[PDB]
Amino acid sequence: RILKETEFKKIKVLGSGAFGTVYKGLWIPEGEKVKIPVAIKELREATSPKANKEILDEAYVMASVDNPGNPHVCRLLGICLTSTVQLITQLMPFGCLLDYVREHKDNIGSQYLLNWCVQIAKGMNYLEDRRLVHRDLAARNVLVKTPQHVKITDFGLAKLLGVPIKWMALESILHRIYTHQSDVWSYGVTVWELMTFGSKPYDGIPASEISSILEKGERLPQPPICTIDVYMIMRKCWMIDADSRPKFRELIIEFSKMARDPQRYLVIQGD
Ligand SMILES: *CCC(=O)N1CC(n2cc(-c3ccncc3)c(-c3cccc(NC(=O)c4cn(C5CC5)cn4)c3)n2)C1
Repeated sequence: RILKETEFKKIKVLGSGAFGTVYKGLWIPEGEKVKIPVAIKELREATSPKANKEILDEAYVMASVDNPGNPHVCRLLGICLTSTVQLITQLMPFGCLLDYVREHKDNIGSQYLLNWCVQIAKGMNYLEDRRLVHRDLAARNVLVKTPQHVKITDFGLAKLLGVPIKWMALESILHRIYTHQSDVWSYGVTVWELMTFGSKPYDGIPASEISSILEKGERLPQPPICTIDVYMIMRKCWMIDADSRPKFRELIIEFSKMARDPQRYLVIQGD
């Protein structure tokens, strides 16, 4: 869908960063009498070295991922090209999962945390089936539609417009190699962020020192709520050998087994 600036309106500002700005807005599709609540992401201008017609063609090839789609992967509703690129998707009212876990710390039970792990692995498995590599999986790029339904966003957005060292696999930090097995490493880091209720990975350690710390065998610590069964899964996502890391289909099954008896795998004061 190519959107005209008159089809949508930016009401409030939801987020802001170097990437650009996210707006909570409204969209009235052309020839329809309905107003759909959406989120508009206005990316930073002159970021990409590509023409508008080149970006548009590549985003149309990439949006083929909305077909047949997955419930745990965001659908790109529309794109609007002016001086900036504007991405329009359905509004996710609870924000990102990074903020959600930090704000509801003492109210999240083991059942929720394990279900989120399952849902993220389901969305990632789908992206792997469509052969699209995310490149930026993190708890900040997981959106909360409802506390029981989460979705992955910003997949392939970096590739579309030709740097999170603390979420990158060793081969991505050293050789800029981005496969589905490096997305597994990022997934392990993401799971650690949910398990620690939004802690920042390797806090204080400069990004410049991450690759040397990884080669010494140092990994993210074992979160207080994780039994060794859950920590071993994350620890396997951070292996040096990419092909030995688990697959998204194995992670869905492992975390589904854990979500069937959650108090056995996660120890939370409140369950
Ligand atoms: C919580 C951390 C934070 O501040 N972040 C900003 C970023 N974020 C949030 C949203 C969003 C908020 C509310 N409701 C929905 C989304 C977005 C966002 C907005 C619009 C569009 C997107 N992404 C895409 O449209 C898109 C397209 N692709 C592929 C075709 C290339 C991938 N993603 C995201 N961003 C989290």
